[PDB]
Amino acid sequence: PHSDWQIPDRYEIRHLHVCEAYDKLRVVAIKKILRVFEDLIDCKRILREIAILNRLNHDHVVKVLDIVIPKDVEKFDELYVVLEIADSDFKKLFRTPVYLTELHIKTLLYNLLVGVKYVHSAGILHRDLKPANCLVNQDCSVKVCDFGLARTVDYPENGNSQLPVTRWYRAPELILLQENYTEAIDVWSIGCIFAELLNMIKENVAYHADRGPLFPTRGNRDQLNVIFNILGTPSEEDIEALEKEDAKRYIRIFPKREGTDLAERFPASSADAIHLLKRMLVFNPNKRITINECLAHPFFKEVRIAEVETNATEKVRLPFNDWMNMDEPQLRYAFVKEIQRYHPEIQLPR
Repeated sequence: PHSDWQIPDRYEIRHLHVCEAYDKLRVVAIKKILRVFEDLIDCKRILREIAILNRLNHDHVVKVLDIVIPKDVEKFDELYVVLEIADSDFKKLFRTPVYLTELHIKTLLYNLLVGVKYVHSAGILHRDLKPANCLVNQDCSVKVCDFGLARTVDYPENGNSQLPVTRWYRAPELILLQENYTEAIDVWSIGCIFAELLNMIKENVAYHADRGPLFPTRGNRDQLNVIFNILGTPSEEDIEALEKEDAKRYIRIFPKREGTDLAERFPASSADAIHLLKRMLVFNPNKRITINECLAHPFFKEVRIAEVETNATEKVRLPFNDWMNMDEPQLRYAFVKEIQRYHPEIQLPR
Protein backbone atom coordinates (compact mmCIF):
# COMPACT_ATOMS: atom_id res chain seq x y z
CA PRO A 1 0.00 0.00 0.00
CA HIS A 2 1.97 3.00 -1.40
CA SER A 3 5.35 1.57 -0.32
CA ASP A 4 8.52 -0.14 -1.72
CA TRP A 5 8.24 -2.44 1.33
CA GLN A 6 5.76 -5.14 0.34
CA ILE A 7 6.27 -6.78 3.71
CA PRO A 8 3.93 -7.54 6.59
CA ASP A 9 2.43 -4.89 8.92
CA ARG A 10 4.45 -6.64 11.62
CA TYR A 11 7.47 -4.66 10.46
CA GLU A 12 7.28 -0.86 10.68
CA ILE A 13 9.80 0.78 8.31
CA ARG A 14 11.99 3.65 9.68
CA HIS A 15 15.48 4.64 8.24
CA LEU A 16 17.69 3.80 5.16
CA HIS A 17 18.20 -1.05 -0.68
CA VAL A 18 18.33 -1.35 3.16
CA CYS A 19 16.13 0.05 5.97
CA GLU A 20 15.83 -0.08 9.76
CA ALA A 21 12.52 -1.50 11.15
CA TYR A 22 10.73 -2.68 14.33
CA ASP A 23 9.55 -6.27 14.86
CA LYS A 24 6.42 -6.71 16.98
CA LEU A 25 7.40 -10.33 17.79
CA ARG A 26 13.26 -6.02 18.72
CA VAL A 27 14.81 -3.69 16.10
CA VAL A 28 16.02 -5.25 12.81
CA ALA A 29 17.42 -4.40 9.35
CA ILE A 30 15.51 -5.22 6.15
CA LYS A 31 17.25 -5.49 2.78
CA LYS A 32 15.26 -5.29 -0.46
CA ILE A 33 16.97 -7.05 -3.34
CA LEU A 34 15.78 -5.69 -6.70
CA ARG A 35 16.20 -7.35 -10.11
CA VAL A 36 16.92 -10.78 -8.61
CA PHE A 37 16.84 -12.76 -11.89
CA GLU A 38 18.10 -10.25 -14.48
CA ASP A 39 21.72 -11.54 -14.41
CA LEU A 40 22.10 -15.25 -13.57
CA ILE A 41 25.61 -14.93 -12.05
CA ASP A 42 24.60 -12.13 -9.67
CA CYS A 43 21.43 -14.14 -8.93
CA LYS A 44 23.41 -17.27 -8.08
CA ARG A 45 25.62 -15.18 -5.78
CA ILE A 46 22.66 -13.62 -3.96
CA LEU A 47 21.36 -17.18 -3.50
CA ARG A 48 24.77 -18.31 -2.18
CA GLU A 49 24.80 -15.34 0.20
CA ILE A 50 21.44 -16.26 1.68
CA ALA A 51 21.87 -20.03 1.72
CA ILE A 52 25.22 -19.81 3.56
CA LEU A 53 23.89 -17.29 6.12
CA ASN A 54 20.84 -19.47 6.66
CA ARG A 55 23.07 -22.39 7.60
CA LEU A 56 25.68 -20.57 9.70
CA ASN A 57 25.01 -20.10 13.43
CA HIS A 58 27.40 -18.04 15.54
CA ASP A 59 27.44 -14.67 17.40
CA HIS A 60 30.14 -13.39 15.14
CA VAL A 61 28.25 -14.11 11.92
CA VAL A 62 25.21 -11.98 10.99
CA LYS A 63 21.83 -13.72 11.22
CA VAL A 64 18.95 -13.95 8.76
CA LEU A 65 15.83 -13.47 10.86
CA ASP A 66 13.29 -13.94 8.04
CA ILE A 67 12.77 -14.01 4.27
CA VAL A 68 9.39 -12.70 3.23
CA ILE A 69 6.89 -14.71 1.19
CA PRO A 70 6.92 -13.41 -2.45
CA LYS A 71 3.57 -12.19 -3.77
CA ASP A 72 3.87 -14.75 -6.60
CA VAL A 73 6.38 -17.59 -6.21
CA GLU A 74 6.37 -18.07 -10.04
CA LYS A 75 7.04 -14.44 -11.03
CA PHE A 76 8.74 -12.48 -8.22
CA ASP A 77 11.87 -10.52 -9.15
CA GLU A 78 12.41 -8.94 -5.73
CA LEU A 79 13.25 -10.26 -2.23
CA TYR A 80 13.04 -8.99 1.32
CA VAL A 81 15.63 -10.36 3.71
CA VAL A 82 15.27 -9.48 7.40
CA LEU A 83 18.59 -9.25 9.21
CA GLU A 84 20.20 -8.76 12.58
CA ILE A 85 21.02 -5.08 12.66
CA ALA A 86 24.37 -3.64 13.65
CA ASP A 87 25.31 -0.09 14.57
CA SER A 88 27.77 0.27 11.72
CA ASP A 89 30.53 -1.37 9.76
CA PHE A 90 34.31 -0.96 9.48
CA LYS A 91 34.12 0.98 6.24
CA LYS A 92 31.82 3.65 7.74
CA LEU A 93 33.79 3.57 10.97
CA PHE A 94 36.96 4.45 9.06
CA ARG A 95 35.21 7.38 7.33
CA THR A 96 34.18 8.68 10.77
CA PRO A 97 35.92 11.67 12.37
CA VAL A 98 36.89 9.65 15.45
CA TYR A 99 40.09 8.04 16.67
CA LEU A 100 40.51 4.59 18.28
CA THR A 101 42.92 3.18 20.89
CA GLU A 102 45.11 0.12 20.44
CA LEU A 103 42.66 -1.67 22.76
CA HIS A 104 39.69 -0.98 20.45
CA ILE A 105 41.65 -2.07 17.40
CA LYS A 106 42.83 -5.18 19.19
CA THR A 107 39.26 -5.96 20.22
CA LEU A 108 37.84 -5.44 16.73
CA LEU A 109 40.64 -7.42 15.14
CA TYR A 110 40.05 -10.25 17.61
CA ASN A 111 36.31 -10.47 17.12
CA LEU A 112 36.75 -10.55 13.32
CA LEU A 113 39.25 -13.39 13.59
CA VAL A 114 36.98 -15.35 15.93
CA GLY A 115 34.13 -15.13 13.42
CA VAL A 116 36.37 -16.11 10.53
CA LYS A 117 37.59 -19.11 12.54
CA TYR A 118 34.01 -20.35 12.86
CA VAL A 119 33.49 -19.78 9.13
CA HIS A 120 36.62 -21.75 8.20
CA SER A 121 35.51 -24.52 10.64
CA ALA A 122 32.29 -24.77 8.58
CA GLY A 123 34.55 -25.39 5.60
CA ILE A 124 33.97 -21.99 4.00
CA LEU A 125 36.47 -19.47 2.68
CA HIS A 126 34.78 -16.07 2.66
CA ARG A 127 37.01 -15.02 -0.21
CA ASP A 128 35.88 -11.39 -0.13
CA LEU A 129 36.51 -9.88 3.29
CA LYS A 130 36.40 -6.12 3.43
CA PRO A 131 35.56 -3.23 5.72
CA ALA A 132 31.99 -2.96 4.37
CA ASN A 133 31.21 -6.54 5.38
CA CYS A 134 32.73 -6.34 8.86
CA LEU A 135 29.65 -5.22 10.80
CA VAL A 136 30.36 -3.61 14.12
CA ASN A 137 28.52 -2.49 17.21
CA GLN A 138 29.31 0.11 19.82
CA ASP A 139 30.47 -2.64 22.21
CA CYS A 140 33.12 -3.63 19.61
CA SER A 141 31.38 -6.92 18.77
CA VAL A 142 31.91 -7.82 15.11
CA LYS A 143 29.75 -9.79 12.65
CA VAL A 144 30.83 -11.04 9.24
CA CYS A 145 28.32 -10.95 6.35
CA ASP A 146 28.18 -10.99 2.54
CA PHE A 147 29.05 -14.56 1.64
CA GLY A 148 28.10 -14.15 -2.08
CA LEU A 149 31.59 -15.10 -3.31
CA ALA A 150 32.35 -17.58 -0.54
CA ARG A 151 33.62 -21.11 -1.28
CA THR A 152 31.99 -24.06 0.49
CA VAL A 153 33.73 -27.43 0.95
CA ASP A 154 32.10 -28.64 -2.29
CA TYR A 155 33.57 -25.97 -4.56
CA PRO A 156 36.16 -27.48 -6.90
CA GLU A 157 39.72 -26.65 -5.88
CA ASN A 158 40.88 -26.03 -9.47
CA GLY A 159 38.04 -23.51 -9.82
CA ASN A 160 35.00 -24.12 -12.05
CA SER A 161 36.78 -23.00 -15.24
CA GLN A 162 34.21 -20.85 -17.09
CA LEU A 163 34.86 -19.34 -20.53
CA PRO A 164 35.24 -15.56 -20.71
CA VAL A 165 33.93 -4.31 -7.55
CA THR A 166 36.97 -3.51 -5.34
CA ARG A 167 40.15 -5.60 -5.36
CA TRP A 168 42.10 -3.87 -2.60
CA TYR A 169 41.74 -6.76 -0.12
CA ARG A 170 42.53 -9.65 -2.47
CA ALA A 171 45.47 -11.93 -1.77
CA PRO A 172 48.10 -12.14 -4.52
CA GLU A 173 47.11 -15.77 -5.33
CA LEU A 174 43.49 -14.65 -5.76
CA ILE A 175 44.40 -11.66 -7.90
CA LEU A 176 46.47 -14.14 -9.95
CA LEU A 177 43.50 -16.53 -10.11
CA GLN A 178 45.74 -19.45 -9.03
CA GLU A 179 42.89 -21.26 -7.27
CA ASN A 180 43.77 -24.06 -4.77
CA TYR A 181 42.97 -21.42 -2.18
CA THR A 182 43.43 -21.86 1.56
CA GLU A 183 42.53 -20.04 4.74
CA ALA A 184 45.49 -17.91 3.71
CA ILE A 185 43.34 -15.76 1.38
CA ASP A 186 41.13 -14.55 4.19
CA VAL A 187 44.15 -13.95 6.41
CA TRP A 188 45.52 -11.60 3.77
CA SER A 189 42.25 -9.72 3.58
CA ILE A 190 42.17 -9.43 7.37
CA GLY A 191 45.73 -8.08 7.22
CA CYS A 192 44.53 -5.36 4.82
CA ILE A 193 41.69 -4.48 7.21
CA PHE A 194 44.23 -4.47 10.05
CA ALA A 195 46.17 -1.72 8.23
CA GLU A 196 43.07 0.44 8.12
CA LEU A 197 42.33 -0.27 11.81
CA LEU A 198 45.86 0.88 12.65
CA ASN A 199 45.27 4.08 10.67
CA MET A 200 42.54 4.94 13.22
CA ILE A 201 45.27 6.05 15.65
CA LYS A 202 45.88 9.82 15.73
CA GLU A 203 49.68 9.42 15.63
CA ASN A 204 49.60 7.28 12.42
CA VAL A 205 47.17 9.45 10.43
CA ALA A 206 46.41 13.03 11.50
CA TYR A 207 43.13 13.81 9.67
CA HIS A 208 40.42 11.25 9.02
CA ALA A 209 40.03 12.23 5.32
CA ASP A 210 43.64 11.09 4.69
CA ARG A 211 42.86 7.49 5.78
CA GLY A 212 42.79 4.90 3.02
CA PRO A 213 43.42 1.29 2.10
CA LEU A 214 46.98 0.02 2.29
CA PHE A 215 47.04 -1.41 -1.29
CA PRO A 216 44.94 0.79 -3.59
CA THR A 217 44.18 -7.33 -16.59
CA ARG A 218 45.09 -3.59 -16.11
CA GLY A 219 43.41 -3.42 -12.68
CA ASN A 220 45.11 -6.65 -11.59
CA ARG A 221 48.55 -5.48 -12.68
CA ASP A 222 48.40 -2.16 -10.74
CA GLN A 223 47.08 -4.08 -7.74
CA LEU A 224 50.03 -6.51 -7.85
CA ASN A 225 52.33 -3.53 -8.58
CA VAL A 226 51.14 -1.56 -5.59
CA ILE A 227 51.52 -4.67 -3.38
CA PHE A 228 55.12 -5.02 -4.69
CA ASN A 229 55.99 -1.36 -4.19
CA ILE A 230 55.29 -1.74 -0.41
CA LEU A 231 56.30 -5.36 0.43
CA GLY A 232 58.80 -5.84 -2.41
CA THR A 233 58.78 -8.40 -5.21
CA PRO A 234 58.77 -12.05 -4.08
CA SER A 235 61.65 -14.57 -3.78
CA GLU A 236 62.48 -16.82 -6.67
CA GLU A 237 61.57 -19.47 -4.12
CA ASP A 238 58.15 -17.86 -3.50
CA ILE A 239 57.50 -17.32 -7.19
CA GLU A 240 58.20 -21.04 -7.58
CA ALA A 241 55.46 -21.96 -5.08
CA LEU A 242 52.82 -20.45 -7.38
CA GLU A 243 50.57 -23.20 -8.77
CA LYS A 244 50.73 -22.27 -12.48
CA GLU A 245 53.76 -21.86 -14.77
CA ASP A 246 52.20 -18.95 -16.71
CA ALA A 247 51.83 -16.92 -13.47
CA LYS A 248 55.50 -17.50 -12.71
CA ARG A 249 56.70 -15.94 -16.00
CA TYR A 250 54.30 -13.06 -15.40
CA ILE A 251 55.47 -12.30 -11.84
CA ARG A 252 59.08 -12.48 -13.05
CA ILE A 253 58.37 -9.62 -15.52
CA PHE A 254 57.73 -7.10 -12.71
CA PRO A 255 61.04 -5.30 -11.99
CA LYS A 256 62.77 -6.68 -8.84
CA ARG A 257 62.33 -4.31 -5.89
CA GLU A 258 62.91 -4.01 -2.16
CA GLY A 259 60.07 -3.51 0.27
CA THR A 260 59.54 -0.68 2.71
CA ASP A 261 59.47 -1.37 6.43
CA LEU A 262 55.80 -1.37 7.55
CA ALA A 263 56.80 -0.33 11.07
CA GLU A 264 57.68 3.15 9.64
CA ARG A 265 54.17 3.37 8.20
CA PHE A 266 52.57 2.92 11.67
CA PRO A 267 55.08 4.48 14.10
CA ALA A 268 52.56 4.83 16.97
CA SER A 269 51.58 1.16 16.99
CA SER A 270 53.19 -1.43 19.24
CA ALA A 271 55.73 -3.99 18.03
CA ASP A 272 53.24 -6.81 18.59
CA ALA A 273 50.72 -5.15 16.25
CA ILE A 274 53.29 -4.63 13.47
CA HIS A 275 54.83 -8.10 13.89
CA LEU A 276 51.36 -9.57 13.41
CA LEU A 277 50.55 -7.41 10.42
CA LYS A 278 53.82 -8.35 8.74
CA ARG A 279 52.96 -12.00 9.27
CA MET A 280 49.49 -11.67 7.76
CA LEU A 281 50.79 -9.79 4.67
CA VAL A 282 53.15 -12.32 3.13
CA PHE A 283 53.13 -13.32 -0.51
CA ASN A 284 53.50 -17.11 -0.18
CA PRO A 285 50.22 -18.42 1.29
CA ASN A 286 52.25 -21.34 2.70
CA LYS A 287 54.33 -18.94 4.88
CA ARG A 288 51.37 -16.69 5.80
CA ILE A 289 50.21 -16.81 9.40
CA THR A 290 47.17 -19.05 9.95
CA ILE A 291 43.99 -17.94 11.75
CA ASN A 292 44.72 -20.06 14.83
CA GLU A 293 48.26 -18.63 15.15
CA CYS A 294 46.65 -15.20 14.85
CA LEU A 295 44.30 -15.84 17.79
CA ALA A 296 47.29 -17.10 19.85
CA HIS A 297 49.51 -14.09 19.00
CA PRO A 298 50.65 -11.94 21.98
CA PHE A 299 48.85 -8.90 20.56
CA PHE A 300 45.55 -10.39 21.86
CA LYS A 301 46.77 -11.50 25.29
CA GLU A 302 44.69 -8.86 27.10
CA VAL A 303 41.44 -9.45 25.13
CA ARG A 304 41.48 -13.19 24.47
CA ILE A 305 38.68 -15.38 25.78
CA ALA A 306 39.39 -18.82 24.22
CA GLU A 307 35.83 -20.07 25.02
CA VAL A 308 34.17 -17.81 22.38
CA GLU A 309 36.59 -19.34 19.81
CA THR A 310 34.14 -22.15 18.93
CA ASN A 311 33.98 -24.38 15.84
CA ALA A 312 31.09 -25.50 13.62
CA THR A 313 29.60 -28.90 14.48
CA GLU A 314 29.63 -29.69 10.74
CA LYS A 315 30.46 -28.32 7.29
CA VAL A 316 27.91 -26.28 5.32
CA ARG A 317 26.49 -28.32 2.45
CA LEU A 318 24.35 -26.42 -0.01
CA PRO A 319 21.46 -28.28 -1.68
CA PHE A 320 22.74 -27.12 -5.10
CA ASN A 321 25.98 -26.91 -7.06
CA ASP A 322 26.70 -23.18 -6.88
CA TRP A 323 29.87 -23.43 -8.94
CA MET A 324 27.74 -24.54 -11.88
CA ASN A 325 25.72 -22.59 -14.40
CA MET A 326 22.31 -22.75 -12.75
CA ASP A 327 19.45 -21.60 -15.02
CA GLU A 328 16.56 -19.45 -13.75
CA PRO A 329 14.12 -22.28 -12.98
CA GLN A 330 16.77 -23.93 -10.74
CA LEU A 331 17.48 -20.57 -9.04
CA ARG A 332 13.79 -19.76 -8.35
CA TYR A 333 13.20 -23.22 -6.89
CA ALA A 334 16.28 -23.02 -4.64
CA PHE A 335 15.28 -19.54 -3.41
CA VAL A 336 11.83 -20.78 -2.48
CA LYS A 337 13.41 -23.68 -0.63
CA GLU A 338 15.40 -21.11 1.35
CA ILE A 339 12.19 -19.16 2.01
CA GLN A 340 10.53 -22.39 3.21
CA ARG A 341 12.97 -22.39 6.19
CA TYR A 342 11.00 -19.41 7.53
CA HIS A 343 7.62 -20.00 5.89
CA PRO A 344 7.35 -23.73 5.27
CA GLU A 345 3.73 -23.47 4.03
CA ILE A 346 4.97 -21.64 0.96
CA GLN A 347 4.14 -23.35 -2.32
CA LEU A 348 7.04 -24.38 -4.58
CA PRO A 349 6.99 -23.18 -8.19
CA ARG A 350 5.74 -25.75 -10.71
